[PDB]
Amino acid sequence: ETIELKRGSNSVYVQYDDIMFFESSTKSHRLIAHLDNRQIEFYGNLKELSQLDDRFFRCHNSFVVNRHNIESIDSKERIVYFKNKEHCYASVRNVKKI
Repeated sequence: ETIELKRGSNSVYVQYDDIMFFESSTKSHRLIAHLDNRQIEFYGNLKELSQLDDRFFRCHNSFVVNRHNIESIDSKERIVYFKNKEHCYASVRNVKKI
């Protein structure tokens, strides 16, 4: 369950469940892997990442979440909470499918 996060000159290798979620941001050309203790930018695409494993799920245009690290979901406000206290958002379309 190892994923290579290509950073540029170097890669970081982490386990699937080290990842809370992946984020696309308009402020970077790189995606952001939200790990338990820090964020790491890397080159990738959300669609491909969602296909690596059933636990990964595209819940928003900007986010692919790791279901194994979800603590709770507020379906009304569409907020997804992770074990490390980070959150992301879910679209109306996908919130109930997470």
